[PDB]
Amino acid sequence: GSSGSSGSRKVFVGGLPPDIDEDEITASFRRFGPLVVDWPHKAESKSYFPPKGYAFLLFQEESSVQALIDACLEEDGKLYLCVSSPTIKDKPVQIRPWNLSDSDFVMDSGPSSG
Repeated sequence: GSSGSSGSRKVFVGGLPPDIDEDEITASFRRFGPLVVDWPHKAESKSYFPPKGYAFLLFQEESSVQALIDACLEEDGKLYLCVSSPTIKDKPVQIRPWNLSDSDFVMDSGPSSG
C-alpha cells in the first residue's frame, strides 16, 4: 500500500539547524502535539545528525498537522515554519506535508462530527 493523498500525517522538513539533535526537533514541534522525528537516515544508520538538515515528522494525530500548516508561512505555494534553537535563531525550515505529487484541485469540507 501507500499513503499520499488519503491523508498522510508525515511531514517533510528541510533546513534544520546544523547543530540540532532529535529531541530538539521534537520540542520544536511538540507544542502542536505528541510527535516523532525520523529521517531517511535514522534506522539504517546510527548517527543522529539529519544530513543536510532534514527529517520526517509523524504526528500521533492528524489534526495537529493542520495546525502546523496554518502557522507555516506561505511563499508562492510553498510552506515554511520557524524553529528556534538553543544556538541558531528562529530558522525558516521547509515544511512540506508528505503527499502524493499530483496536480488536481478540489473544494470540499470534512464532517466535523458524526
